[PDB]
Amino acid sequence: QYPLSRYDDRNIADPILRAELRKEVMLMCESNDKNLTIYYVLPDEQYRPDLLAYRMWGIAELRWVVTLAAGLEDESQGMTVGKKLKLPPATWIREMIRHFQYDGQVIGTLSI
Amino acid sequence: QYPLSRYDDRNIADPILRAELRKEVMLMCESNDKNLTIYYVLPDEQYRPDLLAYRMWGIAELRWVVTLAAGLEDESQGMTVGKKLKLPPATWIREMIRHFQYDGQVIGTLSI
Amino acid sequence: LEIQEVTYTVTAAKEFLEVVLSKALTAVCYKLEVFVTTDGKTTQWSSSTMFRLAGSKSQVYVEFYKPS
Amino acid sequence: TKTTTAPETDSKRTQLFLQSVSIGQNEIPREMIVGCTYVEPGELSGPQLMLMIRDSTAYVVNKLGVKFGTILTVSLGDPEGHGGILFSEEFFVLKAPRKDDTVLIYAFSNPVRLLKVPSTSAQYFVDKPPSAVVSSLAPGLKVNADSFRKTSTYHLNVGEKPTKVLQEIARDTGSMCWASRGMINFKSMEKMANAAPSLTYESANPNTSGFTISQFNILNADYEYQRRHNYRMASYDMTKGVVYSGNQEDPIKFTSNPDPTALANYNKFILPRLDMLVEGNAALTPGTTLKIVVHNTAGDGELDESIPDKMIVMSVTHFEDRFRFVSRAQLGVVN
Amino acid sequence: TKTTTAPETDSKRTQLFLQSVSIGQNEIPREMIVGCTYVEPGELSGPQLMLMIRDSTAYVVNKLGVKFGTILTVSLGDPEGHGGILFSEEFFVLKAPRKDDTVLIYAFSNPVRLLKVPSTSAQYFVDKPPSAVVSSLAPGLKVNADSFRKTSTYHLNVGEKPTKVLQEIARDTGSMCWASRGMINFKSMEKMANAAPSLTYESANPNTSGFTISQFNILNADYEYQRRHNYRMASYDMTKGVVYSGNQEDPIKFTSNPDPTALANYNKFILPRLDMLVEGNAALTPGTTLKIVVHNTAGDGELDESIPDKMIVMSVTHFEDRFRFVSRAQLGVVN
Amino acid sequence: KTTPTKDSIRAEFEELVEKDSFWSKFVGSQFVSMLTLFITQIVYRCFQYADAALAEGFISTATRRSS
Amino acid sequence: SMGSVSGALGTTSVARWNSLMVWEGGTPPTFTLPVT
Amino acid sequence: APIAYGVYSQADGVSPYLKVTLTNSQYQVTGYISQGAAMNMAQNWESMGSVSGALGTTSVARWNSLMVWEGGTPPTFTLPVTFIALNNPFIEVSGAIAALTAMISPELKAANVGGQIPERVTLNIGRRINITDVAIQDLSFDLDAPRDSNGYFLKNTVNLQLTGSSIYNSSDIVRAF
Amino acid sequence: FIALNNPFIEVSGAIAALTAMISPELKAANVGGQIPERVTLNIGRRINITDVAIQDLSFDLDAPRDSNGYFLKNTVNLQLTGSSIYNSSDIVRAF
Repeated sequence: QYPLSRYDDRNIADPILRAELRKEVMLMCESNDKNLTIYYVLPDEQYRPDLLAYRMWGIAELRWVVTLAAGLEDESQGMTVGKKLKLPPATWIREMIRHFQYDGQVIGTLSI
Repeated sequence: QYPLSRYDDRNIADPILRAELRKEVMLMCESNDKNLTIYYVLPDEQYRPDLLAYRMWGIAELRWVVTLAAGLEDESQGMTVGKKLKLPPATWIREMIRHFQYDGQVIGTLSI
Repeated sequence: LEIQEVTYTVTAAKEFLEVVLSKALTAVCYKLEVFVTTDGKTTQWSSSTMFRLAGSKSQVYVEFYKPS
Repeated sequence: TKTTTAPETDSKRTQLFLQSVSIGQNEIPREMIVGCTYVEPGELSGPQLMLMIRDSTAYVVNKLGVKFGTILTVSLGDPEGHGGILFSEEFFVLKAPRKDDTVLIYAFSNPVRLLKVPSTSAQYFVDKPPSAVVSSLAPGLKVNADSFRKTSTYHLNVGEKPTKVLQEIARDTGSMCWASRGMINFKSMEKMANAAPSLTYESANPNTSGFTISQFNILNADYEYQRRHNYRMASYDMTKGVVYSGNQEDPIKFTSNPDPTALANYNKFILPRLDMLVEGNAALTPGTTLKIVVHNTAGDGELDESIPDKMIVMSVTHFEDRFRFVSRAQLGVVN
Repeated sequence: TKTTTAPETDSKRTQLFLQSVSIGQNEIPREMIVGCTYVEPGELSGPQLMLMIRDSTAYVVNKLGVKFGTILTVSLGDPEGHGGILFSEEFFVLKAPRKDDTVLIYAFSNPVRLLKVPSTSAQYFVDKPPSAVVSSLAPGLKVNADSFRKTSTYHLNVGEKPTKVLQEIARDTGSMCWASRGMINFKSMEKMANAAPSLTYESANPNTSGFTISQFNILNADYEYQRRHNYRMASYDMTKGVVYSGNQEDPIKFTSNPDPTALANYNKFILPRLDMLVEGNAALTPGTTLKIVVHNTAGDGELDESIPDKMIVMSVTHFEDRFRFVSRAQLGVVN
Repeated sequence: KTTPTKDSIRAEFEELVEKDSFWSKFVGSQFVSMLTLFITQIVYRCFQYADAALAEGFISTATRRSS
Repeated sequence: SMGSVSGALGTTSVARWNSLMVWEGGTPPTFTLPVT
Repeated sequence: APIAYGVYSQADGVSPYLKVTLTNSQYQVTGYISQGAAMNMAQNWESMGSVSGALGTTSVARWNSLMVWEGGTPPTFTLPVTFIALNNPFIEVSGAIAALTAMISPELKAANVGGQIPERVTLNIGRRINITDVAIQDLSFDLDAPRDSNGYFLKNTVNLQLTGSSIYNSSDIVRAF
Repeated sequence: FIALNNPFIEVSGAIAALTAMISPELKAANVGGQIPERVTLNIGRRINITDVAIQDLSFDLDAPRDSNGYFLKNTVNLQLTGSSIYNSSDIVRAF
């Protein structure tokens, strides 16, 4: 068998239900919390989000976060050199993927 | 009672049912797998497959494998000196013998 | 009569692709029917004696009995 | 009302097996926990947990109020080790004594705790399919079943646990039960014997492509478990007379249900064979089938034929101390 | 068919207690056995055995196939030590786990194993003498009895061991049972109190002509065993009414058999007094009467009057390791 | 499989390769792994592009202000 | 350490193999360096 | 054919009676004898006995009046070998240490189970004491020895502990001399 | 030991003899012969003990050697013990 990493957003099989997780991640990446890191796109990371993911977190499967935060749809378009990005830690995104993968409910849902 | 070594092909009592195990061994010996060993027939091993079986594996009861791979029905027929042989490891042979002794089904059978 | 099924997927074209049932299932057997499903369409494949008059498009198969 | 909130960004630390423990929306610092023992059994005895927490300042019991009825939110997983799985469960605390500036917390899984409560009033299911009974008794778990055939009648008296009826259903259907990770499982015994393995465990082989066993125990006492099931069942039916089932050369034993299908499955079980200790795999759950290869470490490297090729997992115990993560399993074969 | 063959001439070695072990006509090398424990109890619980065999090459269980149903031929004796006796017996293996390159074999004596099998069908003996019942239940042992007087009725139900009926016969006759060395023994309790001793055991005497005790235990708890037998028996008989037996100042207790001879012997037993450990005597079997003399080792060499002069052996345990041969016994007095 | 990992594509190549004189020799080797990874990159790009565009198509499920 | 007894021996090969010393484990190399 | 090392040659003028050789299927190491070599053996003679059970049939059954035998050990050795270079430092001093270090280690990548155990050597002290199947247990050497201009040792000293593989009988141990 | 006339008889044979006396004989048929044999010790001419057991032995390997390879001098360290607890009257007889 060939499993998937716990950091992959593909863990949610429906491309429409992944919109909640993507929205939450992007909303976090535009906020100003105290646990955020500031990273500039180096001249050699214009076409390679994998290199940025490896240099920032040490995990290479988080390239979808880097693609999402830059505002792109494909990896074939180059990012602008010198764009400021803010990235959250890996544990948060990992539990966020798990949340929508399992609970799926929206943050703030009222239950009895 | 005289116990038969666990590496003997006589472990299957029917000469017709042993044909499937022999076919599997011969099919493996002719493949191009990555954990086979290449052995050339030396001038003093022309009539003695037991010496080759002892020199390669360290077990003398594996002479039937050498006779099979070389392409002879009789042990008194001399092998061609310098013939290239490919021979598998011993644990694989033991596992195949156990499977065909205690289960006796074709490798690609479908069960429910 | 009771009905039970088993399925096998194809990874590549092996040019004969023999499929063998288990000993217990062959012990209790009355009929055999073969279906092939490709891009959402499924059809029966008829049997033939050897391959006597079919070629290059006919959907046929041949039954055989192993020594076991 | 209960609100679903997002995880906090202050938890940047990754651990081996135990990731975080919380009481409501407040977190117990993880460095204070020095022990952890998680047990997944092969019957309806539910997953268990036990935490040893160092408390010298009198904080866990005094100011947090940990006693009977406290609900813990525990995140267990191993996203980097041998098996990259991750899940969250809720636990219910039964007792927590304090000794030597330390607290030992004994917890039970909440969905199964609700199934281990004595009944205030009696419920009878007359001529109901087993699926309805299972759904009505445990309405909070997903049902995974493949061995339901007929319909029958079940009774739950006053003071009896609902788990008794589920175990009776399992015995009548001939399946294996265990509730873990949000599911309740019924799996037939005849189909388990024909299942292909998923993992490979080897000993005395350092060039293996699978994992490795460090310690193992061989049990040769097969009579100890077969002694209790060596009987010929008999029962009384008002329209047929006396109904027998089983062998012909065994002593007779009387039961009450005169159902031939239930009588036939009365003597099916799994025979334990081997116990082994490995290096912390979090993917080992009951119901798993493994391939085991054991080599000898002296003489001439002979394979041990006394251990069968394919085995089923029956019980799993995971254990983490402050330095190492270990797992223990019990393996068995279907009779 | 089974053939009786002569012993081989390749066994030139003499040992202390365990002489040789064989499985059929093949011999396990004796130097591989590192433990041995042989137990002869004073009731019908049969002689037991336990062997610890060092197996690092995986030979005993793997290639010889030792599991439930293996019959061992064991030669036990001591032809040179304190007691020059020698005999051969057959044992039946129940289980044999393997741990740490070692195998522990648990065995039971075959003639008694056949007596400890649950009955597939019920047998009733109506108005039969006890000798016929004993011969029919155990047709493979020699009968040694002196306390059979009358005739009565006995019942053996489905699932019950044949040993239960023999124990009931012993209780009704007032005798002591033990099956050892190819015989089954019934010996009356009243005649045992008047038997002359055969051996002499002394302590703190280095000029003794007998043997010597190295360690001994004094038990003063005579109420612990007399508590259960302090009752006045009563039962119902359809032609006599209520039948009493026993003392007059004790509480009443009901049984079922209204037989005056059986009622009279209901409260007879042997009271244990002393446990001792000696230097490996192989002539000590249950039923033996010994003379015991104990001197004190300080003060003024006063004799201990709290130990009676004549005692009976109740249980015997023999034990051999790789360096020393030891025996342990439990001694008692008839009430 | 709908979700292509490197292992799945390498396994597909290995399954297709066998029973050939030339290719079966190099089943386990560095070159095959590098080639398979280099090819998997395009498949990953196409699948993720389709998913992202489908998600961002609607207003209700759009993740960016510009869309 | 201690050898053994109740035996010696005149099937046979396996008995001797058990008697032979056993290999139990090892230790990685260590150093003691007084730098200056 | 094993590979030679150490001071095996006769260019130095020392008799073979003052040299120790360790031989196995891969390497052969030769060195001198220093001032602290020795050979050791031991037996164990003896709790369960008491004063009240003594006396003022074989002698083995009476363990309360006589002494009993429990076991013994195989012969042990402590050899502080010495090497000194005279012609080529690598094959004499800097190669022997590596050879010994290889002989003490296991080989876990071999196919058979018996090939993974550290191998056993043959010990021959001078020309008159020869023992087979000797297992190497400990080893040590110093790191402040004089160095050559190329960085190889010009002298060294190795301390070894060796043990037997079985308990010897009275008739067999005489043959070793 | 120190050799004066014949090294093999005086220095190199004594060590082999002692190494023979210390070890058991496990190929023997009877049980009493399997335990190592006991020795008679006589210290000078005035102290005699019977049935002593040797429990340790040692000797040097850096001793002077002969042109044929035999020892010319050596030293053996021995540890000996009695085989029973002596009585007051018995132990005086040893002197």
